[PDB]
Amino acid sequence: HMPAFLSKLWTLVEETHTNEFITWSQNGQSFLVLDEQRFAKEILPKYFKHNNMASFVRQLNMYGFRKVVHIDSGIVKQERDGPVEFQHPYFKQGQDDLLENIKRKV
Amino acid sequence: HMPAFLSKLWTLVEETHTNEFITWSQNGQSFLVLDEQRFAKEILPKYFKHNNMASFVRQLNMYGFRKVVHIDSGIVKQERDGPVEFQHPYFKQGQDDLLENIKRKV
DNA sequence: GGTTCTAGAACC
DNA sequence: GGTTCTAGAACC
Repeated sequence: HMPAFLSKLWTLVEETHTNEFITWSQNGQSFLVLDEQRFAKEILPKYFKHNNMASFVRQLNMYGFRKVVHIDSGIVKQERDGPVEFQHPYFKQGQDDLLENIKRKV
Repeated sequence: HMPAFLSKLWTLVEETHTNEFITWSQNGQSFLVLDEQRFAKEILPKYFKHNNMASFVRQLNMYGFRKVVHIDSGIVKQERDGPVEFQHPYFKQGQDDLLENIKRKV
């Protein structure tokens, strides 16, 4: 049976009504958390038994997800935090059959 | 010369105008972050070159601070996150002479 | 030294 | 398995 974390993550990303906060990236190769602070306080506790981004991120890394790092190539944008993007080779828009390949690290 | 992190942490805690966000606990044995989300976005970047609670906490642990853990002894308070308290034996209200005993772990 | 990303371990 | 707290390592 699919781990709850992955089922819930898929649901979160795929669901349109959460797309202000968490959504597929534009080519469906990763997912975005667009408003980390409101995602954590308003969305996480509806799905998990916490409201901590750090605990969500710990689960992402536990299941092999990696952060897509965004650098400041140019002007420093202090006004805007760089959304927050995570990727797994087997977490892909339109490819729910691949989810079974994702494994918890221990 | 005192590490910038410790100088800035002392300043943050001691300064009255930041006390909505970060302040001594009531017996001066620890410090409190009362509004983690606004502390991180409004206060951290005035002092450090980031606005991430996780990066602040990493520095706390790097210098030997530990979280004072708060358990739900009774009713679950989902509406209210449990402020956030950190302690170091040598970080103490009215005892700035002790700060020199705090050491970075590597 | 400071910041970021990820993971080990304890606790649940 | 999930959540929390802390630390190793890479990058700056």
